[PDB]
Amino acid sequence: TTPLVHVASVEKGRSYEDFQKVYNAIALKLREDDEYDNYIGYGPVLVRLAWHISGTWDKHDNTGGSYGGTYRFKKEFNDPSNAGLQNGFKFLEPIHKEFPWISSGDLFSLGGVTAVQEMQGPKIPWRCGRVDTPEDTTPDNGRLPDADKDAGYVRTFFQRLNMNDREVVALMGAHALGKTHLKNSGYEGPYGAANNVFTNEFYLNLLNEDWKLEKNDANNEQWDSKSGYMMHPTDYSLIQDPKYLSIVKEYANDQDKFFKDFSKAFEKLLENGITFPKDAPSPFIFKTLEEQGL
Amino acid sequence: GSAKKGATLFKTRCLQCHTVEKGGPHKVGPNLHGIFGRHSGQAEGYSYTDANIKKNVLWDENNMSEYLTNPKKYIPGTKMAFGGLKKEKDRNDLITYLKKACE
Ligand code: HEM
Ligand code: HEM
Repeated sequence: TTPLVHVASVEKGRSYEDFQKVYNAIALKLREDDEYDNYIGYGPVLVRLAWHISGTWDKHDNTGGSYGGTYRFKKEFNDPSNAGLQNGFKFLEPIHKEFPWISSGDLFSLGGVTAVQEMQGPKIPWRCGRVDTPEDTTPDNGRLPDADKDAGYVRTFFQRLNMNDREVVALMGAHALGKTHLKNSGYEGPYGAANNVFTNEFYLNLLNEDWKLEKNDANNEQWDSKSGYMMHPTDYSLIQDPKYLSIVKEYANDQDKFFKDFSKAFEKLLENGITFPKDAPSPFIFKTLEEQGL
Repeated sequence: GSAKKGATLFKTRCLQCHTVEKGGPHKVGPNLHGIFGRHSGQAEGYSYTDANIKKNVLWDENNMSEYLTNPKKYIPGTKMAFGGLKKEKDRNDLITYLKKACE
């Protein structure tokens, strides 16, 4: 039978500075369209978009992932767990016209990396060479996690993504960005105080704030805080589990380690299912707009 | 500036931390009542950071624009996790809104 091997072919005649022009184009529009989602910005939605495309991977048959970038097709475009990601898609649509040489897999992945760095997050090395694939390789619906589950569902789903407990608790710290939307997923409320600033508040307000299991306007049960915060069940289960809590408390008292652990885990997340040759260059580390004088 | 659009900016990018009223809610950030002369911070039991306490700076219109353009650049090590008002039109719209609610 053998599994699928997705080899990474770098774009013909494309250097580090060429992808840096795509980063700057993304990072600038993040600054221009500042009023989106009540002045949250496209920052958070571009991170979630990057994860969902990398979350369809399955290490058992090497299907899905960010390699093919098959989000252009209507199959995985209208998944019930993908509602609201169209805004990040049409956010990158004019950018894909400005640089028609880039692959959709690289654009979708670069958008999430760009958002984390521009939201004052850790630098995330990034590789190129993702290739576009036809429609018959579009992953089916349901390869993404459910919001109303337990910590056992958390650990079991991320084994399919080949990520241990430390990498999972790291990637969850990104959920302090943005907001849940009733019209999209059935949960309402913001995640944290800084909507578009990458901090370890996800671990702080989870251990410091007081949470009560309330009921929203969609008959769904969510954990609400006394300060206005809210998470979904699959999230709050991290403290119900003792092994996750030992990592939650570590990231809450030491942000520097949460930043270093997030980069490796989030880069691994975006590179899952991609076979790189030995001629491939070192992963790029782009410059943020602030480091470029802006 | 425009004091009516500054109500929108403050409700979307500041109200989840600060409240310009009369009490001392201190949600995440300190209260911003009477921002005319405070230099570094205020003494109300609110645990500030030694970042803004250093080298007292009077809160004037011209220097808060520097603070709201890039917070950590203006004060290295500040606990305020904020992206910044990268535009000057809405930076004048917001500071106009603050000064009217400090009586
Ligand atoms: C938290 C999520 C948050 C936001 C979005 C925000 C935005 C605006 N602020 Fe501020 N702020 C904090 C939180 C937030 N702010 C915190 C915490 C602090 C204290 C940091 C510290 O070093 O102790 C803080 C500070 C200020 C200050 C300085 C006040 C002083 O020095 O005494 C000002 C002027 C201030 C205002 C604003 C405005 C305006 C925001 C957005 C439009 N915050
Ligand atoms: C089991 C794990 C997870 C589940 C079940 C889950 C589920 C959800 C749901 C239901 C939403 C609401 C979307 C909306 O209402 O528009 C959301 C938002 C979001 N997710 Fe996840 N998530 C998980 C982990 C992650 C991870 C690992 C990341 C990034 C690495 C991430 C990034 C985001 C972001 C940034 C948002 C905010 C979107 C917005 O503000 O529009 N999430 N998530």
